[PDB]
Amino acid sequence: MIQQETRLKVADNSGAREVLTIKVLGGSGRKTANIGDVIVCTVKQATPGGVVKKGEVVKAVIVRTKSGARRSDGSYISFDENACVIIRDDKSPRGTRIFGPVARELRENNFMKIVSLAPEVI
Amino acid sequence: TKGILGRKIGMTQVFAENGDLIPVTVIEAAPNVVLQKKTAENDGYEAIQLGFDDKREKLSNKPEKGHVAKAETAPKRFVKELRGVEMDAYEVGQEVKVEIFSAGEIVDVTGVSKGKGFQGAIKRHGQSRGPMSHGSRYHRRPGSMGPVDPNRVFKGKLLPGRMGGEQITVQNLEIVKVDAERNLLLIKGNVPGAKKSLITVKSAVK
Amino acid sequence: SYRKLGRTSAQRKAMLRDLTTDLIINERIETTETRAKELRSVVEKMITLGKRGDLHARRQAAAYIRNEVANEENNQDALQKLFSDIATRYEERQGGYTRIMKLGPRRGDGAPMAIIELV
Amino acid sequence: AVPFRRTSKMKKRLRRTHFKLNVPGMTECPSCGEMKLSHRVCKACGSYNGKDIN
Amino acid sequence: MQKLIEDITKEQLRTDLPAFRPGDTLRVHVKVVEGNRERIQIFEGVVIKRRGGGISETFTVRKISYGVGVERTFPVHTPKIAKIEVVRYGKVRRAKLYYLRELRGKAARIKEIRR
RNA sequence: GGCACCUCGAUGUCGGCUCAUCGCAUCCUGGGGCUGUAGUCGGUCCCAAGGGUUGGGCUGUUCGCCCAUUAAAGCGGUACGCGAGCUGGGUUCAGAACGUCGUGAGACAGUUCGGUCCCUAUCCGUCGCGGGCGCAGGAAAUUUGAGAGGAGCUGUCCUUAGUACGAGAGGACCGGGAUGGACGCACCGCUGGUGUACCAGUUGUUCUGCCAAGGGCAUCGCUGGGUAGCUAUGUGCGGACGGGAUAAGUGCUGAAAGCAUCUAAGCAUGAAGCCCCCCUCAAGAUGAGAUUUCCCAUUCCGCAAGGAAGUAAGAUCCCUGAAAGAUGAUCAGGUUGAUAGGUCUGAGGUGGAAGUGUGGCGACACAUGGAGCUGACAGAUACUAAUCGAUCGAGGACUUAACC
Repeated sequence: MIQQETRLKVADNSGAREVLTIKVLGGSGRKTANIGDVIVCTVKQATPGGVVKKGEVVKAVIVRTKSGARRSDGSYISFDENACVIIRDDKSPRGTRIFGPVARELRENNFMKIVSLAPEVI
Repeated sequence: TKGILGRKIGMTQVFAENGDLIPVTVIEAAPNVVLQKKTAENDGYEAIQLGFDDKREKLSNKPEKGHVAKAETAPKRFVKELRGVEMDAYEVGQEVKVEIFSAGEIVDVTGVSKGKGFQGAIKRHGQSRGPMSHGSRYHRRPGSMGPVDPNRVFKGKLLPGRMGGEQITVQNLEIVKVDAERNLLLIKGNVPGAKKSLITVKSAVK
Repeated sequence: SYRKLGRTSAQRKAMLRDLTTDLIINERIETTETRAKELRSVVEKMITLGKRGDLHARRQAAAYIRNEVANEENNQDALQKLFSDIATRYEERQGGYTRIMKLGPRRGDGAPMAIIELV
Repeated sequence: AVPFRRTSKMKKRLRRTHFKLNVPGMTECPSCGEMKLSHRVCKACGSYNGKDIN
Repeated sequence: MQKLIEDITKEQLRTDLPAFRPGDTLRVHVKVVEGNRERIQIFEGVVIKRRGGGISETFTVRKISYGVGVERTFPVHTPKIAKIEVVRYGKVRRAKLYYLRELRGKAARIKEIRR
């Protein structure tokens, strides 16, 4: 459960390091975000050389959280931290290379592009 | 329509030949017996009232014993009735067992709820409570009564009271497996009521 | 569940330990009803423990019951008196070593007394 | 938090109509002679269920 | 109740499982289907928990992946865990080994008991 | 704003929190008319109050402005709703200061820092829960439903179909399908949380004569877990299909008034709107309903008006309890019995007990041995307690039909 205002770690080469969820999208008032959904956010700290600077509102999807994610078989997927990747509105990531393991939920949410550039999918 | 009455023994999960995991509700139902066939021309409507499980002769009294002696069975502890059934389908004194249901059928379920007792408004109706700090002496109080001009509080301002014990119906449940050998039922989902209690199961009106 | 006896866990545990030691001391207790009801089960698991009667059993029962004098001329402490005499007496009855006799309540507060004896 | 009017006599009695306390339940003792509660040992004869208790 | 539960779930609980303690390390095969293309993703890791009973028995397993530790959970008796085998026998003390999430990198040693 | 009509032997004044409720002059969702409405979008107007109508930054602020979402971020009334419910930031005390005014004490709908918010609920009213009585005998169950409540909200994607329309751009109506947001209901198998008589490690001190092994206290001494029960952030489901009568609207036929004309006579269609369909309560519904089953119409007195005194069916007192519980109540039980506690077997949890022996100077590690322990959990077991008792509780008026 990623929540409004939660600070997130970034896992791509877009140059953002810490981002800040503006709030989540979907319904009018969505109190929660689990794995897979786009969240609009601002970037709190960033690399010097990067496509995104410090402090602009961007759109992103969380790709791994520490709270569990439930699959229909009975398994759960969970991690040690929270991470997201910046997506421009073409529904494909802004960075060209991402890091670390990524969940399978971004398959059935139509995200083959970031799924392919993922270094590893569990 | 069709339906049976049973006793809720428990609930667990069962795999269904595909990899997904399916929590299930376990209900044992000894074969019920129709005791009376309520008909329209005297009762004002048609129904069948049926009994579920037995009693000892100590707890059996003479009036209900005479009532049961028409169908010539053991005395029945648990008796309920259903409406909308096929009138000529059931002869009085016949059984209903568990096999009239088949796996995959949508099902209306109805049972008494778990009793909880005198709980406050916070538990009872789930409206939020006041601040826990910044000087608040309004920790868990049930909200203002109402306006001033009507000079009284309206009916139905929702106040602390007893919970539970009031029968509730869950709609469109799906029976995943029936075990006629042990007289067991196994419905996906979660079924209301405490353990070893009443539970009645109906074919869904939807 | 199990009763609270109007006190928290420390002096509650001390209370039950003290009463069961008293039970083994004089085989007959006068006390109130609810103390008797929660007394029965615990003294009878110590009775099962003494029936077991091995060294692990000795140390386990030592960890709960306390050391009073029970037969002073033989200097018999409560542990050894239990573990020798009462286990040998009641080894055969596989449960139910306790009886409750209810009485009229006290003058002071109307608290319902009960008679506890080991039999 | 104050009584706005005095409570009249019939109101007072009408409230107190339930504050009467019930009789206990007596039963004739196993040992002869006297009255005893149910499920209590005998105060006078000192007996219960026919058995004697000191 | 638990009698009737285990008789109703005996036919579904699995049997081919080597008995394992929750301080050991395993590899588990899952038969995940992606695009109707059935394939096996192996998962190497260390048990962190073993909880439940009957077929409510479940266990879970940790792995460090690309500098990120991952939890993987399963019910014990799913049909779609294809193959499981022990690679190495661990020596621990706790029943539930929860602190491994904090302990990251080498200092998560699991000793080989060789038993 | 004007007037001063109740209140100065006190009617607490802004805003916020908790809680709603009503109106419609409708913000969205529903149905339509006109369009300077091609289509995607709109503008206005009409019918429509069923439901919904977001989180932040700033200021005490309502109000505003801004950021980001949403279908939409409605307007108002209820002592500018709601202080014997809460808040005290500001105004509205006593201290102190600044600017200004005054010779001065002092003053400013000028500012700034600080500044005691009492009440054990009597009666209505509200939410639950009991006792009595009534329902022309006395009981155990099952019901009918007058009549009350609640839910009654919506998006996105796929297809129809890049199809109608459009030089083009762009892009449908209607109809199917999948999935979600928010609410509500229910419930612990799963994810977890709690879990203070469960288990394990551990410091200080003290105690059990000493070692070992334990006890007490130190927030449950601390720390890691954890059964039942309760629980959400966890799981399952709902708001579907329909019917009837309609609103705005669209009509068919047709005169008054040879035509015309949805109109007066007739016949239709037509909404998230009304009544049902869904869920719950419900015969105190004094109009006290209905069904089935059992008990029978005894003993006395004034003989009779009618009483009293034992009873039947069936209950109660009392006792063991919980799935119920503030107590009442409900439900499971009370010796032909599994109700509760033991005992035994388990699940599950903690996890390698003591005591031995080995290795080691040693702290320690090994085998004995998934050992030892186990609150609520589930099966058996008459071991202990539900014993002897007692109390209450029927005997039934006029007429029409009908037959002893």
